[PDB]
Amino acid sequence: VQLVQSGAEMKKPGASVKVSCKASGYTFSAYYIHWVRQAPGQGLEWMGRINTDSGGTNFAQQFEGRVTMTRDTSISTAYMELSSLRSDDTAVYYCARGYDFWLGSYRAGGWFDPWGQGTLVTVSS
Amino acid sequence: VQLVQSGAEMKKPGASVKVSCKASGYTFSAYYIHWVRQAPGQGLEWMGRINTDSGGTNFAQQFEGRVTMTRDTSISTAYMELSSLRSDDTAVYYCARGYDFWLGSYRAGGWFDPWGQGTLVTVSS
Amino acid sequence: GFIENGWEGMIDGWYGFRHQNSEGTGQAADLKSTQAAIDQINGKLNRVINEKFHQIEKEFSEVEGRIQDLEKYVEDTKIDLWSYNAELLVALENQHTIDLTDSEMNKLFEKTRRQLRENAEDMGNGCFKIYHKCDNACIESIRNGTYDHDIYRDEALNNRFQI
Amino acid sequence: GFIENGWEGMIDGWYGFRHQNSEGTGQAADLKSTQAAIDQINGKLNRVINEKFHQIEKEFSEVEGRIQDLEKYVEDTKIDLWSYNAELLVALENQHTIDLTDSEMNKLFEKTRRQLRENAEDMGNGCFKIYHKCDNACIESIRNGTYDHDIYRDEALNNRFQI
Amino acid sequence: GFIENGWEGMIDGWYGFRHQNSEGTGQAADLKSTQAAIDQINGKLNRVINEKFHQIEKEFSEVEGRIQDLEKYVEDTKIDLWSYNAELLVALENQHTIDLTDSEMNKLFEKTRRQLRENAEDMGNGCFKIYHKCDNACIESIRNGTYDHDIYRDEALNNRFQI
Amino acid sequence: SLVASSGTLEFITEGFTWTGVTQNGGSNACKRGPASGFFSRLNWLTKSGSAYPVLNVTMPNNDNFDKLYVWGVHHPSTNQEQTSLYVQASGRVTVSTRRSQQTIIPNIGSRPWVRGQSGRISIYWTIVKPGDVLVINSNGNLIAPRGYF
Amino acid sequence: SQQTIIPNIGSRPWVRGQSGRISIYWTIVKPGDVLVINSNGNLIAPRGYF
Repeated sequence: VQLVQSGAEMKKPGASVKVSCKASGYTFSAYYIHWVRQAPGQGLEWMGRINTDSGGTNFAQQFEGRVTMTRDTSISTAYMELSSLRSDDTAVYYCARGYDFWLGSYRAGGWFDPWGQGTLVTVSS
Repeated sequence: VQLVQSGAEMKKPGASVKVSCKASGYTFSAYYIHWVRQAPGQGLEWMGRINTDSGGTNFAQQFEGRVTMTRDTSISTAYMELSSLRSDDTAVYYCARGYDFWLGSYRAGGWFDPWGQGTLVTVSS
Repeated sequence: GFIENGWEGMIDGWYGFRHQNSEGTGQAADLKSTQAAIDQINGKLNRVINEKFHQIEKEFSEVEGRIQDLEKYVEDTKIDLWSYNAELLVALENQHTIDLTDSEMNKLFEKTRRQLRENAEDMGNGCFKIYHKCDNACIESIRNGTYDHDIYRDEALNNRFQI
Repeated sequence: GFIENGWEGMIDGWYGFRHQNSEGTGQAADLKSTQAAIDQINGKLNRVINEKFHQIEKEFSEVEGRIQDLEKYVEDTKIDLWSYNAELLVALENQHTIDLTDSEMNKLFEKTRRQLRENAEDMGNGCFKIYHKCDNACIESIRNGTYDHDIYRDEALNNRFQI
Repeated sequence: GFIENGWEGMIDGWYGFRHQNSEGTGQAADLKSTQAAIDQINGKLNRVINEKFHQIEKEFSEVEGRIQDLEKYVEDTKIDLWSYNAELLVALENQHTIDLTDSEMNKLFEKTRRQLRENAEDMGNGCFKIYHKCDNACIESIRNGTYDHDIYRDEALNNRFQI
Repeated sequence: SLVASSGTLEFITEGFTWTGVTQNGGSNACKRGPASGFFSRLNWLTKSGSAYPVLNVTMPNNDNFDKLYVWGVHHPSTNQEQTSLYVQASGRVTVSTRRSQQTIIPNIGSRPWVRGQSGRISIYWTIVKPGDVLVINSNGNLIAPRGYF
Repeated sequence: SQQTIIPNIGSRPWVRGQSGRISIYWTIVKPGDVLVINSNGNLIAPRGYF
């Protein structure tokens, strides 16, 4: 069970970035994929999650209108598209599989495992 | 599962009539056999039932002393014998299998199925 | 096993329910268990149901000796081995059929018992005693799998324990 | 299962009861299940216990060649196949016998549990805790199947729940 | 079948537990049942996993007739019988493996149920509801077989029946 | 195997006519008491005088069961013995039915000394079905059958 | 391979007017092989091959 991502991107401000996350070792369409962002020197910041079966997505109420998440079940890869880039958007972007803790008929918490290697996106002129 | 009866009999008053009911398609000795009378232009009238295993019989307190019911498990046929025929005894005689509704350790209700085709018995001089 | 006999009034299924309440008695069949039974039976039947063109002579018109005896011996060996195989196969598969059917019945009983929770108590003959008013919709809910035990729990507990 | 060890003090049956009450302890056997298990075992034995008169030669004194190796091959193949069949048959039969005996024991336990109803509560080791005064006639009634639970229910529930 | 889905997150055993309480959720595996299943499966594997030196010729370059046809027939019979034997053996062993694994899961469920006694009630999804405060030491006690039910019985009965 | 599955050593003698030959031949290797005997169910034909005529005998199947004729061909040790018992230099035995035939040409040579004799007798069998017929034609070297099993 | 048959003279049973017999033999010639038939007498020759 592992998650492999793309490489670094030196995008310019006012552009768009797409980061890929390929799943190997498990059924891609059976678990959620979460995107976490870590600014250089600061802590992790949850961006959103995507359902790999029905295509549903749930963002945070800070990235609405700037992040669109898509999936590709044929090649088992989930994409994150981030628009209206800014200088503060430079960070390491992580893709993580979310495991829900199902206690029979109800779910209670969970964790993120595995995590991808992270892609460093830099925004500069 | 069917019950086939005898033919029409034009017996004279002050005599006896024997009506047969042959059972084909089910175990004859496992279900009660009931005899129902329908006069022309009137409703159905229960006459009695015969236990096909122990030979036990149970009539109504209106045919006592006039109806005898016998069984023949070898040929699977139930016989109803009615004596002292009178003018009011002209009717259509049916044989119906009684299905008791068993809810485990006790019985509660049931129905009559299947029925015979009926024999028209006429008493006239 | 605890069920005594079968019901000959049931012709629309293999397993089912019978009930009595204030509004009367009734019968209904469970499709999920009957369908599972027939699915297993057919899946087993399809595995039970060779192409040989030129073979040795199996019946002879003369008395020859060594070779003819060898051919007869080979044929008898093959026939006896395949007859044993057929007998063992049918015996084992009939056994497994009988146990799978009884297991389906037991599964249905256990699922109904688990649904009823503390609202009913088993009577030992394959029947439950519901300790509350259970009308036709109540029995329907028990049968289709949408029975809520918390809306009858207080009355069932009052009837069950305190007299 | 939950029943750990067999009782070597039982020489009058296969499955039985042990009890303790105010008047002491006791042992008894249940013949209905012992006879059922015995009947199944004898029936499975009767299916296990051919008349061939003239066959091929199986031991030779000269070295000849093609024919002799053919007959040796036929006989060796037959012996190997029948050895495999015997091994498989005895293994399957022994597994089934063990399973059926355990099933009979569990059946006796479940029948007793359904008999006791809310009057007794399972302790996990094959033993029941009857929550009322159960004299020797009481134990007898539980054993032969004539235990009326509605006449001990009040005291059993009083002792079971309220301390 | 009353347990719907498996757990891909428990990789330290075959059968285990999952719990929720005031101090959070957790997961632990059962060594005794996993070990029992593995030992049975390996014992079955070892029984499945002949020394022939000189046999008849099986490939022919000339057309001869009676003897060559007898040799071909004998070999074809042997291969067909052994192929059928292999298929039957693998089907039987796979069926037994699946049945025994399900039985082990049911055994663990029944053992936990008999541990809990009147202090818990099954929810029907293959997994329990406990009617008293049960910390991680409590779950540990249930898991390792040292769960004392009498010290929680009073509050469990109060919570179960009296609302 | 054939005789073992038959289950009966039942012999019925038939009236075979052998003209021009001496019958009931024997050898010192088969002493039946103090004399020189032979097999009971086989007949050793030998030249009579100084001529061994070509034998042509027939015996049909007027019964309703199979017969088994056991006959033989004598292989002499030397050519001198062959001419001293059989006139001809090279014998021949053919025994045929309406669907099968067996023709044996005898072999002359010194086999190992057994029981006083360096020659051999080769034993052959013929089976006659109902409605068939056995014809025995021999220019020499014939151990005739006395009947059938 | 070779097959050499010596004819043998004798009075066989009368069938269809004939007291003699014909013995039928067969030879299979593989690709690249040659068939040679040498007969001093008593030969029922083949007219071809099957």
